[PDB]
Amino acid sequence: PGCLPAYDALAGQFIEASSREARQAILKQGQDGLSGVKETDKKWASQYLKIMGKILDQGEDFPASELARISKLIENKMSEGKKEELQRSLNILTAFRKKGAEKEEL
Repeated sequence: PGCLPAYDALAGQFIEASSREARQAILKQGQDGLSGVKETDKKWASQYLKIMGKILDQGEDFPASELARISKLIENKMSEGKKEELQRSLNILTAFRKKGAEKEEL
């Protein structure tokens, strides 16, 4: 459910973009193309656009700290449903940071 193909492409372009205004434009283009996304993946990508928006506002260490927080939540007395959602968030934020690593390599 997380780490969607479209999300990965948007995350890659998001990170590679230097200007914050350009990053906003990229998020807008994602929202524009969102309408062409399969509903099942559209509802997810919609949230993921908001997540990348939160990353932009809160800085590139936001998703890094959140990812660590997800790991901490996983290492706890969580339900099966909570664990699944945590793994979802893990894949989302890890995918972002993966594109960050690739961007740095480039």
